[PDB]
Amino acid sequence: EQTSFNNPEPMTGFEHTVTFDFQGTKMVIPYGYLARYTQDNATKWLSDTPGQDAYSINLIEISVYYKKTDQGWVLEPYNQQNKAHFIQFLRDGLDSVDDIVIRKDACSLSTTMGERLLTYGVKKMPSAYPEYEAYEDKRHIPENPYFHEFYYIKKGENPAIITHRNNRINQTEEDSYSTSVGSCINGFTVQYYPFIREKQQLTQQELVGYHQQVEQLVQSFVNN
Ligand code: NA
Repeated sequence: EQTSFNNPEPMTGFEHTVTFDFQGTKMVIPYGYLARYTQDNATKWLSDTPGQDAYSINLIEISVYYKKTDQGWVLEPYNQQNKAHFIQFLRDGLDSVDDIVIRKDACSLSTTMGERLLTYGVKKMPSAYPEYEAYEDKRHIPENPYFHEFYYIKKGENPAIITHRNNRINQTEEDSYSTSVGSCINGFTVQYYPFIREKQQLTQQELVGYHQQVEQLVQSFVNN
């Protein structure tokens, strides 16, 4: 197989697509979601290669810019309005651009994760979305009064586990929350650390909202 970077810098991110193949299963991705697959300060972008039906891969790593709006947070491909955020990201990773890793594998999220959490002393709490079970870990650590973690677990056809935790361990430090998401969407595994520049505690609505956008996005790639 041969790689090509024949596409221009995007204006919207939707002007071209690239076709990928996971052992026969195709995914067609608007090229603005592929900022890591570029050359020369994001002036040459990955393109379908003549004579090759698809890029045969084991994983795809898309990159999305996340942005606050009046209607929530939204995810964007590279475009002329947000490009400076991607340029910073490509230099040192230090901007509001998240990576989402897509593979094609059988789901291995536990259908009994919540039961396990209960056995560990993590407690169930009310959920804003009935299809998610919510849990809060407030277990006591004498040396770490800041220990605090949340889980939001979805089952169904496309299960997901969202973990949101305070990374602060001392008193001079500030609160610094981070998030992990593991999920299975339409036969794919989709794993990511969203909101990478946010240190503030995020609500269930912010976290589930992001994941709903990711589910729609990944599904749009196999609608083609
Ligand atoms: Na690659």
